[PDB]
Amino acid sequence: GSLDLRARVREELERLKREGLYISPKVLEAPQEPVTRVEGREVVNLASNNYLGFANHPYLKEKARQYLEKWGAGSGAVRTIAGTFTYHVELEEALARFKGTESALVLQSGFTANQGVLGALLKEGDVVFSDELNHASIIDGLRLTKATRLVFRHADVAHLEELLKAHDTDGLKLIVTDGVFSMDGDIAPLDKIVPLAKKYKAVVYVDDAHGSGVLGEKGKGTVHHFGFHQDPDVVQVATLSKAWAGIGGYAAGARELKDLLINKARPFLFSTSHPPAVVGALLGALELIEKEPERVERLWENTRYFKRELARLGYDTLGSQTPITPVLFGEAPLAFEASRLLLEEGVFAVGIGFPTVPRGKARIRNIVTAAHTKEMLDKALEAYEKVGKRLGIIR
Amino acid sequence: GSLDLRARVREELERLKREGLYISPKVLEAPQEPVTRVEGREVVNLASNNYLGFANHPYLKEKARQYLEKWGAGSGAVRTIAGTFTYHVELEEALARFKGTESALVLQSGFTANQGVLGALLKEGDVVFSDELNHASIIDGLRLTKATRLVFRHADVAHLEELLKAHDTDGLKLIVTDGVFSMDGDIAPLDKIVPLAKKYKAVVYVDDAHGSGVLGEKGKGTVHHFGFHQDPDVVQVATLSKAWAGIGGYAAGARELKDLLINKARPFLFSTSHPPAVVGALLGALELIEKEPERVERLWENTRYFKRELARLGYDTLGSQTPITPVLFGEAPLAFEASRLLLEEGVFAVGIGFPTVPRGKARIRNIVTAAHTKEMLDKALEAYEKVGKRLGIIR
Ligand SMILES: *Cc1c(COP(=O)(O)O)cnc(C)c1O
Ligand SMILES: *Cc1c(COP(=O)(O)O)cnc(C)c1O
Ligand code: NA
Repeated sequence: GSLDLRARVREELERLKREGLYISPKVLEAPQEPVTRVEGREVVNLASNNYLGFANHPYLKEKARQYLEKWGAGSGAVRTIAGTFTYHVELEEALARFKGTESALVLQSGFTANQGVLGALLKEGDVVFSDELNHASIIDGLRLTKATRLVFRHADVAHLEELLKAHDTDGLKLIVTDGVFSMDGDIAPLDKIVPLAKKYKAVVYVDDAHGSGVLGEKGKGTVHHFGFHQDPDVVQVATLSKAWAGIGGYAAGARELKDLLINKARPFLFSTSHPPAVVGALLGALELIEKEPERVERLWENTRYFKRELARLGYDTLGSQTPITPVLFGEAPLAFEASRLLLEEGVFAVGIGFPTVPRGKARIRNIVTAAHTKEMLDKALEAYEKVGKRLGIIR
Repeated sequence: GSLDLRARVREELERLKREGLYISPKVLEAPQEPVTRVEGREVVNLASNNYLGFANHPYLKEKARQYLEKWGAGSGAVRTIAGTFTYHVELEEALARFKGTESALVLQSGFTANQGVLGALLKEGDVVFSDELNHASIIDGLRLTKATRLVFRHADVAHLEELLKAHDTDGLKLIVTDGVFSMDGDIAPLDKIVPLAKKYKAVVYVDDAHGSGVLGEKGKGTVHHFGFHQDPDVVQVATLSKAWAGIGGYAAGARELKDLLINKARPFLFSTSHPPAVVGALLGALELIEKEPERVERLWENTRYFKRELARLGYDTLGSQTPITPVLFGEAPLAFEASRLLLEEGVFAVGIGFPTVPRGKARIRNIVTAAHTKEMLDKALEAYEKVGKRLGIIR
């Protein structure tokens, strides 16, 4: 007796509801901005990755307008056939210059960039050392390779060295980590990891989705912040969808790497290139961060202020260091309930559970941005005070 | 003694050059249109997926402009956190209505839509029956599941029935096929596959990247063309990047499938939603095909005109039933030589040979579009005449 479509779907949704993991996302009814509309109310938004306030900045929109009008709505092909236009190259040139790498290649997302670059680089016999809290896109990248996969305890460089001591290969050794961990907000210890990689002849792969536009001067990233951006055995991959407020992912490094990716990255070979309006906006984003580098200063001013007041109220921010400021709730239902209560106070910050974070490590991610005002952050803090007291998790 | 980054890149590029697989994409210098510029020359373009001539259409661009101005450059989040806006819902409503399915969900790409839907649906114990010529994105979707994978010979429903007789499960049986196969331009025999699925209590999964906007009334797709659009045990996945001339993929079907994907599809959970200008253009595309359904008629008129003159000259178009028009050259060298010679005549089309198709089945892939004129197709045909005569494959 084989299952029909509705019966498999129904069983899975029922399983998710019993495990307390089932979700009902909200619809935003105004632009992506530090205050927006949810369910018909003005809310302070701490749920987005809009770090630099670019998502609705008029300068990105004007550059997007220009490219849209001139080139059109769609590329109409994959990059390697008839999908590469002058505007793709212009962006790869500007991005390489910004990153201070020899080359940059843009892929259709951060999610697919991880599949493309890890797929292109890795072969049977290779050994990968993954931080246990690596983003899900990296797990999927690695599962499509025939590399041996090992996991080191989160940011635990003593444990990484033990595995480097114990697991040799004539092939590639790849140490893979988020630059900034999506849901934890802490920074990979590259100052220790990169030297450790040179000691054991390993290459380091940094997924810098939450470091790009955040860490380093003018937000050039985690690798740049630790000063390794010219190291040939360091490979950077990052989304253009967070601080840079568009879509796409990039890979940065030697021109030889770019050429291997153009030839081997499956998402690059088999998926349409990005359209004019998206590339125009990203060109605008790189121009704007050059004109207004004070946006990164402002982001970090708001962060230290907001993170300090949350700690002061008695909340566990998991040793987050970046504008990502998590509040642990443990069980997913408490995370959802806290979120619902915050929304009652006009504060939008979304409870997160398994898949996206571990079982019993459910949390609300708060992401502070350059465009938040003190008034907005104080409204959010006041709501975290009231909701925290009502739930008995603080004073 | 392990390999450094430069050494692995160098070895892979060297391998690709020796095996004749190394590629150097061309850069297009004008918009995606039936005539464009490549390498400083005007060409009749038969290399794009721009089936309805939407990629640079002023109606899609004006709708994109309107959404960009109103909503901005970026969504700034994944759909399940703070990335769903009014405009995503507007598109999923109009798309479901257009397809005549209960539900429609947009994902980051056609490529990732296959990973999301196959991942959400499939579990250990399930049995998948794949057409052997299924697109690469389906392979990657299936490799991330624990389903038992079986391959039936291309379009061979006798062979499918043998495997259906031999392999039962208490779980899901999923028959997976392209709707239109990229390489020979043939249509999945759904009129035989779907009855065969009802006989063995299987669900059918159709990747309709090359059927969406092409087959069915107003290009509602292969499944609609065979009349199975309201069947809950038929699941559609398709790119919005080809006929619809933007980016993204959709999943269309049963109302509860959407909700399972929102909760479980990894590409949906872990990749940023698409921005205003992309969604605005796709809204425009669906409105435009409603106002000008004669564009689908024109697409098919141009196809029959192009195929008729090739048959008359003595070329073999491999039984293609779609605007995808392969011209057999046999040996890969002769297919690449013909392609280069067509470009010399100002005609841009894609040579394909071994690896990508079998030994002795090399061809030039042409895609005819609604926006090609008789003048453009006559230029292409005249070049096929000259090149064919010079190579001694025709009179
Ligand atoms: C957000 C994120 C991605 C995916 O970026 P998209 O462009 O949204 O696919 C990948 N890796 C990490 C660590 C991320 O945080
Ligand atoms: C084009 C295509 C895809 C991928 O669509 P993208 O949106 O370009 O990623 C997937 N499957 C098939 C069969 C295709 O033809
Ligand atoms: Na207070």
